[PDB]
Amino acid sequence: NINYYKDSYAASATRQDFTQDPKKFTQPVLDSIRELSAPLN
Amino acid sequence: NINYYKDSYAASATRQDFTQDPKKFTQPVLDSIRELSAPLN
Amino acid sequence: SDRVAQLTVGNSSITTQEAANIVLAYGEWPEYCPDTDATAVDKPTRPDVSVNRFYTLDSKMWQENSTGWYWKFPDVLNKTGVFGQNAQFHYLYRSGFCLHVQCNASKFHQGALLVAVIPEFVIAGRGSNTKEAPHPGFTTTFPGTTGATFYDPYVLDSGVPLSQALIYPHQWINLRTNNCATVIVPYINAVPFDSAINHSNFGLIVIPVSPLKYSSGATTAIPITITIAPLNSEFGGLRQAVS
Amino acid sequence: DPVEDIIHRAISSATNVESAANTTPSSHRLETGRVPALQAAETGATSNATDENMIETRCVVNRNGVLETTINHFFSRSGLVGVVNLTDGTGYATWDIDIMGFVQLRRKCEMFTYMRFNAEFTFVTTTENGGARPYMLQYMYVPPGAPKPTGRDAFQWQTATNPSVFVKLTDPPAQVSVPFMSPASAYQWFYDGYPTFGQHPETSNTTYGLCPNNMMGTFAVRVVSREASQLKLQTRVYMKLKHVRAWVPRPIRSQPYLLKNFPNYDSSKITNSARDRSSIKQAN
Amino acid sequence: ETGATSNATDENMIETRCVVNRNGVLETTINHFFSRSGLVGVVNLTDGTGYATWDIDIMGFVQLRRKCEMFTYMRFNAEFTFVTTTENGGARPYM
Amino acid sequence: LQYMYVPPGAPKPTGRDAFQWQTATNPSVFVKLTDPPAQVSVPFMSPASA
Amino acid sequence: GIPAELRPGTNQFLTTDDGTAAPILPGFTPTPTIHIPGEVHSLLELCRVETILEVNNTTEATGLTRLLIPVSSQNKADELCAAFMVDPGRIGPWQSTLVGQICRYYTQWSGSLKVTFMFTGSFMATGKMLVAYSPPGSAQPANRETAMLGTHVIWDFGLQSSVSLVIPWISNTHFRTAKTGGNYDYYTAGVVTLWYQTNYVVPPETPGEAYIIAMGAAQDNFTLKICKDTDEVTQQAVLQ
Amino acid sequence: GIPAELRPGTNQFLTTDDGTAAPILPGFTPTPTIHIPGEVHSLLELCRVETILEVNNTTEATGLTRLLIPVSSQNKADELCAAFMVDPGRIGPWQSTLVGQICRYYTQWSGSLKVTFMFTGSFMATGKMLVAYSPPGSAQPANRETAMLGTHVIWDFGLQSSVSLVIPWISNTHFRTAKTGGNYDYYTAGVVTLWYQTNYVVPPETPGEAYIIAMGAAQDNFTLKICKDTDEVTQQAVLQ
Amino acid sequence: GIPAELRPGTNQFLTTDDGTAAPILPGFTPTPTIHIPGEVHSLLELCR
Amino acid sequence: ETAMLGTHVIWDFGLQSSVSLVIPWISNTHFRTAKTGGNYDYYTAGVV
Ligand SMILES: CCCCCCCCCCCCC/C=C/[C@H](O)[C@H](N)CO
Ligand SMILES: CCCCCCCCCCCCC/C=C/[C@H](O)[C@H](N)CO
Repeated sequence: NINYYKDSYAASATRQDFTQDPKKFTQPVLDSIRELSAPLN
Repeated sequence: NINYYKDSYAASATRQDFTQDPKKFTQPVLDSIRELSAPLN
Repeated sequence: SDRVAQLTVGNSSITTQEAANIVLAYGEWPEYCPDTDATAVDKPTRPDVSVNRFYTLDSKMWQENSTGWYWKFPDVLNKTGVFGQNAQFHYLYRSGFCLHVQCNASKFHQGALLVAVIPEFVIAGRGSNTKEAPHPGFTTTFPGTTGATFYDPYVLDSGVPLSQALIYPHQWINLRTNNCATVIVPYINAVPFDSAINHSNFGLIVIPVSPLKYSSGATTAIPITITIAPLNSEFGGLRQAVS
Repeated sequence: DPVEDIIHRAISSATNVESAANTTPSSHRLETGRVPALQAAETGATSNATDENMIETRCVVNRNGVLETTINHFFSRSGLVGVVNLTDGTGYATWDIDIMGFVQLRRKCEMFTYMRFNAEFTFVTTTENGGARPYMLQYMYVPPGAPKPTGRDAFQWQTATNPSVFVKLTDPPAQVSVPFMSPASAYQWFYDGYPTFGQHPETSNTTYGLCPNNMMGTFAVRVVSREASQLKLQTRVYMKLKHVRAWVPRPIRSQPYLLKNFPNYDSSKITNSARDRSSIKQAN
Repeated sequence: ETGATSNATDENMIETRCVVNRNGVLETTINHFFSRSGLVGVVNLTDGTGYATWDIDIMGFVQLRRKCEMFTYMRFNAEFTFVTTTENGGARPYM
Repeated sequence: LQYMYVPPGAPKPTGRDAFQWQTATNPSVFVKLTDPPAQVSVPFMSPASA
Repeated sequence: GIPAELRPGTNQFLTTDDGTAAPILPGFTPTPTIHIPGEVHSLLELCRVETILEVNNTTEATGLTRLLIPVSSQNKADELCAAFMVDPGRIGPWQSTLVGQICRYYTQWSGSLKVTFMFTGSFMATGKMLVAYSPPGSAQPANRETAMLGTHVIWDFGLQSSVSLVIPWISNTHFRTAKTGGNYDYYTAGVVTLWYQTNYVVPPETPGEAYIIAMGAAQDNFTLKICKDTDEVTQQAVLQ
Repeated sequence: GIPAELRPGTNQFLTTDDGTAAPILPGFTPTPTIHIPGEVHSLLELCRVETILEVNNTTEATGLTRLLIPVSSQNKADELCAAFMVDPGRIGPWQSTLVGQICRYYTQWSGSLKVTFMFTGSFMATGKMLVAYSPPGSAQPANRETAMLGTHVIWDFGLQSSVSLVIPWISNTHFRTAKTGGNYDYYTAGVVTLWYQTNYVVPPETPGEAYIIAMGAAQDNFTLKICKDTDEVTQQAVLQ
Repeated sequence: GIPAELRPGTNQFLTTDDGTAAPILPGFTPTPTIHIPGEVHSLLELCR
Repeated sequence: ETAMLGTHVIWDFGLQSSVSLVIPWISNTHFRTAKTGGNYDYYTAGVV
């Protein structure tokens, strides 16, 4: 968490991201489907 | 007690252990024996 | 109140009237795998009566010039009983054990056995080659119910001396003091579940340190029987049979 | 109301011990029934007779250190684990990372069955006449499954994903830290088993004792240049065990060593543990 | 056919146990995946025109190109390193 | 260069490339001739009290 | 000045190291960010998306025929349809997926998997299929009475044209090294043999040769440990 | 920058040194720990466990006979049975123990010791033994009236088949250098001669040659100071 | 890292200098002190 | 090795000169007709 320059891009790697959001790639549909039901009815 | 990296394995040797538990190697028996008695009676 | 004991596990029970004590291996009891240490995602089977009982192996006659013996666990029980059928249908395996070595002799006999339990007991080959090289056969590494006699008991057939082998869990069968040794062993492995066919965890070893001596006229046939029993055994990964 | 029988601890105790134990003063015992000298070794336990109950002792406040004997201070001393020979003029050299080849650090590690540690490598590279020539080297780490380099200037040295270290011969030696990289929960040095299923042979089964949870990869080295320079090298790799935990102690080796992966010995020449003397009834 | 992936979890196919999972999902992020420096260009200088140029294009070496072709748009900072040697190994005191 | 410290009882090296130079337990210092000179600290190592 | 003394590791260049470096342009303010749809944050968003396996990777197909599994009406019962190993990171059908190509950048995968079968026959054709996963300890099952003992899902053809077998995580170790084939068969995971449950029954004037497109992804507890280089790439020049 | 000036000890590599080093894999999270029984925390858990001495280390035994001490019925009184030095770290019977092999990795041991004798005769054989420790200042005692002056424990054979002589810590210095034999006999510690107290008395039809297995460990105030390499090892190759 | 610049007096060995040095034996605890009569504290006890 | 699979009690000779094997009640029916030997081996109970 240290930097010796005033330029913010000369620093090391920043804090960890820890998030992911897979619902935009796995299930990108309008009618949200459940698990325990038939997807086509 | 210092570290220059975010990775915990890049540090030096940790704090001292100071403990030992010899009763699991020396006397690993169920019926706990005393000193001032005969062990077989 | 200390020389008399009874051990009831399952539908079987062992009495003794000239025992010494009971040894827990490394101060711990065999238990089931907790949820914070499990890595499989299926539900295990736990029969708990049909597989936790005293199985009696065959008897080994102890003579003047015996150099000693070793079994592999759970190798000896992969073909006996319902433990032998649950360890073939299932890929994964976890258990403890409870061992008992009976050897009686009269008041005019003398000698001593060393009954120890060695985790991860690897058999060595016996050649002076630096690479080809000799390696032990499959019936020598995984002997089964008939065990295997040592060639060099002074180095435990692994280049490691017997004089320091009291660091393992052990008892003695001194024929003037007792007649039986009991060792209770938990599950000792680097993984929570492991296969019961490829990997035998530990090995029971009975080596006569001081030899059997008797005056003339006494009973010449002194056998050594071994009765073992799984404790808290559970299996996983159902499939077809592989022996 | 339903079926009833569906409804249906340890021994040791660790204490933080700083210095060695003291000694309390004693007196003389003249009474029957209470005996601390008689033991029974058949129970699998060691003797618990303290020296206050054998003789008459004094009061000693003991101030000796029990610090250097722990398993962290015993293994955090770096020793040689491998020597990589590079003769330039195929141009490179590899080394399968296996520390069971040198005997100073192997016998210390064979006291225990399971060990869980971090490491700290150091690469001391010299020439064959002593060293110190200003050429630049590259040390790759090839994990299991990654393509090993097949040439002096092959494309596996681009090194876009796996680690690498650039250092000259005339710099101080390179030094990194390496985590616990095993898929199991401990490195086991003795694996009584076979890696695969099948019919295992009787004559020569070279797979008995092979533990694949310990094979950690390949260490490759070249000289970063285009034209082949002509100079013979040796690296020396020093591993320091740190943050170390150990389980299940076992006896120490007493026979002379033979192969890396297998605990072989010769049975025709078994060396005795204690060197001989004249008779049993004299001490010198 | 709905363009979505299957959402069948393993608790609804078989009978499972309770597993408190403690594995790390840290090294798989896109920062820890791309912060590993690899070769992007080799500049050859033979002195005796006396200099050499290199159009900065990292699409010429294939170890780092294929990692970068997983995505269409990328926004990053860089950190270059220039390892200069001679043709016989290096280390001659010239500036 | 390599400078080992051999305590009383430890095996002294018997060759230029012998196995006692593996140095897995006792201290050692690697330093070139062209570096600054090596320098360590050594405690009170006597079995008596002075 | 401050009396310092240098340590080993001086003047080296570790590629994966995390340190600062001197900037070339002081006072630089870049071009401002806009909103671009579809930002990834980790690679486990990409290993959960179903992509097509090449189950029919024989020496006869040679093209886009390689992606699909043929079914037809059988004369005998009990028969087999297809089979493949379960090893992301092994040569075979998994090599043409996002799971099987990201698990080659990483060593030591862990977690469950899932295989989705889609049926691309006609509407009037009916049938049932048995899809069986068998854990390691033996060779590929020789008949249906052996493969029925492992984990299996019986699938009926109908209006819902897709089933999904969820291959569980059954292992002794926490991680499997993702390199296998020789002495590394300690880390293998099993087979997904497809068996005919009943038959492929079809009315007249309807084609009697239908296909199955097989897909593959990873579950919610899938991880990957050690980053390495992939073996799918060669180069012998500089790409002039 | 910060004006620094370098000191001696720059650019060296001390093997036992305690410093940080740059990691090769950032973001690494290892395989989680499980519970494995029997964890050690220091080596003084291992030096308290009784292991067998080789008291009969003559040139005649050659095998597992080396571990045991013979007794029999003597014609004369006052006789001697066995003898050995008390020196963990000396050639002799202590070399085949965990105490005598861990005290070779360390210099300068300190503290008490204990020797446990187990009798492996028949039940009907009786007898008594004298076990005597004598501090240094002289040679091995020549008769029982001389060895009775030192520390001794009289042992009666019976149902409790084991006695334990606790060798005390009698020294001038706090530590004994654990290397002895030449001019280092300033650090020797004494002998544990075994004497017949009365006899080995035996009824008819019972064997008249019994054995004793002798064991050895360390007490609760045992320490070890300076870590060194052991001398029990040789090597002349690389173990190809 | 921290941008440093070196000064004269770099890499020298002054004999009377007062600086730290890396220890050879970690975790070392020496032999305990006892009372020995006649301890000096300075050399002006000897010049009197 | 076959008789060890059933209910068994291991008996050590000693000062207590008597053991007792308790044959349990293992049956399908609540009662066994106490006449057996022919087709009435449906009601047999076992060997000791
Ligand atoms: C540029 C850095 C290259 C050097 C990096 C080496 C990392 C690999 C080290 C893995 C940990 C030690 C290897 C395993 C220890 C023992 O040799 C094995 N268990 C052998 O049984
Ligand atoms: C003395 C310092 C000289 C080196 C400074 C180099 C600065 C220029 C780097 C710009 C950022 C990377 C260049 C662009 C990346 C890809 O190659 C292009 N997008 C090619 O498509």
